[PDB]
Amino acid sequence: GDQRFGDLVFRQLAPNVWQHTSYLDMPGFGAVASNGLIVRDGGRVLVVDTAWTDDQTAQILNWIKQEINLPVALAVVTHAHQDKMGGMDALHAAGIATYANALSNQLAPQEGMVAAQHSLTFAANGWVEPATAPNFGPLKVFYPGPGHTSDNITVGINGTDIAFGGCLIKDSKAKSLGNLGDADTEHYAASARAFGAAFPKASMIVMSHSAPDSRAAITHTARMADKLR
Ligand SMILES: COc1cc(C)cc2oc(=O)cc(CP(=O)(O)O)c12
Ligand SMILES: [Zn+2]
Ligand SMILES: [Zn+2]
Repeated sequence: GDQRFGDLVFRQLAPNVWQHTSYLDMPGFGAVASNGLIVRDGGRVLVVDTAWTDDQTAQILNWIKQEINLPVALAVVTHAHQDKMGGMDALHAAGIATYANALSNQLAPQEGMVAAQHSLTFAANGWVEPATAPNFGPLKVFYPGPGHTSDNITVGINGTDIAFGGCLIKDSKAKSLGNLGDADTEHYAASARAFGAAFPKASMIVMSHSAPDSRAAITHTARMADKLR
């Protein structure tokens, strides 16, 4: 299932969909894995999230060149923290168009991130305003409300059973919601449930820090979040 490629790991989840995994030795927390996605849409490739670093993100592009060998049309990043946005410069060096929540781009400088080139905005119900996500193919971008951070966004893959929760969603056996230092404790539970309701047919839930799981990842994350209120 897992393919080791240098210091990174890649796993095919479905036809046209792979999970990328990178690791950073965070002092006091061990070597933390972070997951994103790679999607083939016809003759082009779409990326969800960078790796932790520019060098690791360049390695993602190298793997894409070896295993898919099609241009990367765009990347979308799911919030302004290092595990999701730390490799923005590598995407720009490669000529890839980059997208993030407008709020992520506003927060990026003070968070130590490089902003994406383009800003997504969202309707009151959470769905991306379509003009701000042009040519996204099967990617369906949804802002579920504040949770892990105020700017966290999520992505479904049309034509598959897959939806991606980023750092908002933890697996069905997770012991806690992890670092809540930037989190919205009042709204987390509703935001997790809003993600599940936005993608009701997704039976494979992908997330930043655990392997793909069933929808019990959503119910368990929300149930743990109920206790924050
Ligand atoms: C940004 O990421 C992290 C940073 C640091 C310094 C420690 C961490 O320790 C963990 O065990 C999990 C993460 C990922 P998270 O902040 O939950 O998105 C992590
Ligand atoms: Zn974060
Ligand atoms: Zn994370």
